[PDB]
Amino acid sequence: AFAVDAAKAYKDYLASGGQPITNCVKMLCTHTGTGQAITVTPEANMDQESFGGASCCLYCRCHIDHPNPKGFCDLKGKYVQIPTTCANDPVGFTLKNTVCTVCGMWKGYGCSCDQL
Amino acid sequence: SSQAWQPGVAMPNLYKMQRMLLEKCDLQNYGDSATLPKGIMMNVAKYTQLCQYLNTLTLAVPYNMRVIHFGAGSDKGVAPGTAVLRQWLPTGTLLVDSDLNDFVSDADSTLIGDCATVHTANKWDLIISDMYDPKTKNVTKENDSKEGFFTYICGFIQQKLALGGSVAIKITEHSWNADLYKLMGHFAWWTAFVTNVNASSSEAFLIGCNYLGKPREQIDGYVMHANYIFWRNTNPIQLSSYSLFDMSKFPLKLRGTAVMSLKEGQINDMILSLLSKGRLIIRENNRVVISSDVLVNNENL
Ligand SMILES: CC(C)C[C@H](N)C(=O)N1C[C@H](O)C[C@](C)(O)[C@@H](n2cnc3c2c(=O)n(C)c(=O)n3C)C1
Ligand SMILES: C[S@@+](CC[C@H](N)C(=O)[O-])C[C@H]1O[C@@H](n2cnc3c(N)ncnc32)[C@H](O)[C@@H]1O
Ligand SMILES: [Cl-]
Ligand SMILES: [Zn+2]
Ligand SMILES: [Zn+2]
Repeated sequence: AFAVDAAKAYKDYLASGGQPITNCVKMLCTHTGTGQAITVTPEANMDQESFGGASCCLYCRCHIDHPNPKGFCDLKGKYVQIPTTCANDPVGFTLKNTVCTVCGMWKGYGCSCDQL
Repeated sequence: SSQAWQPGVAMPNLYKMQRMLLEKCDLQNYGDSATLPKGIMMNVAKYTQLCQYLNTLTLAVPYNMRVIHFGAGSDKGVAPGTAVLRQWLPTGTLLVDSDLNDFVSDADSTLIGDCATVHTANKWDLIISDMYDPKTKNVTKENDSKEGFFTYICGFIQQKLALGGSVAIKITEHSWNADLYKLMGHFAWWTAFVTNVNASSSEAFLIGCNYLGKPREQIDGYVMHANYIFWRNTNPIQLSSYSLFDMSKFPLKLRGTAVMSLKEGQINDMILSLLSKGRLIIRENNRVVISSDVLVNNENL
């Protein structure tokens, strides 16, 4: 019944004033992309940075099993768009936030499916 | 003049034709650094410029392309260069990478170990190597051709690069190998390319464009490395990050280049002409299977 909870540990470390994980791999791109959250090629728009996905995955970076029962990674081998205001902690961002399954944008950072 | 707006500078053909003797490399701009865009790593910038230059050559780009990347891990535990290669290559390109030490990567598969332990069943369309041992920058000892991973790379190219395929192998003043330069003569064209962001270093990528599997040209590699250093010694390159700000044409064009299986002996002058033009790849199109040899030892008592 015991499993390491890395998500919670990083969230608690951050709140305790810990330095966010570094060396997430930021890509050069046009910043004229779709703005979707996780894509096969960089898609940052004007208000985002695009990062190599593996380098932004808590489980990849910590060398621990992915929560998937099959171990698959949402991010590895893809690019993740991170709001520029949050790009000091991409790992924190991807952990804390969620992608809209309809439009592919981040909930609350591009997703407008819940608007009138 | 305009070299500052290019991704870098390729060694001009006339320097390749000299018969220089090897001297120490003295770069006037040594120690200078380019101003990178905010938050961008040197290795992202470096690989972007390499890929931008590769976009100007006649690379074969088939469906189901296969690319392998040696020396892909950083001291940071991530693979910046792999991330640029995967951005650059068409979506779906099979990308394998490798390094001596553990690292986290976006490649489809990653092999950790000395490169000499890497075996593959299939042939490759593009081989990239950033392999480098900084202990070679010993300026107090003579600068001889090096073996080590270069010996592996030479054999790997001759055995597992598809005809029509291309390579880009990192070298420096002291990290170089004479047989690898000789093997450059087995391509339809070759150069040594220096990135504008790293122009203060004796680093270059030795690029072989469209492999022919036999010598088109006899190259003495000791002389060619001396020619390369002579060029660097007499041609200061202005550090520049300018090309990093225009990514609109970055992606490698998916040319759907044709792939055929052929036996040695069907390779005639029409085939060689197509290979030399980036219009044909020769290899099997089976499944891609790789492995890493593991040495087993029991250290108990
Ligand atoms: C920062 C300053 C501009 C240094 C200045 N350039 C300098 O005074 N020195 C004195 C040394 O005596 C050697 C040398 C050849 O003069 C200079 N240098 C020039 N290019 C070099 C070097 C070097 O060491 N190493 C190890 C290299 O790999 N390359 C490519 C360095
Ligand atoms: C300049 S670095 C890697 C930079 C990396 N490409 C990046 O994108 O940040 C040189 C790499 O070459 C690797 N390497 C060096 N010698 C090797 C050898 N004999 N076999 C396998 N890998 C080697 C090192 O472990 C080292 O990580
Ligand atoms: Cl020669
Ligand atoms: Zn992951
Ligand atoms: Zn939505």
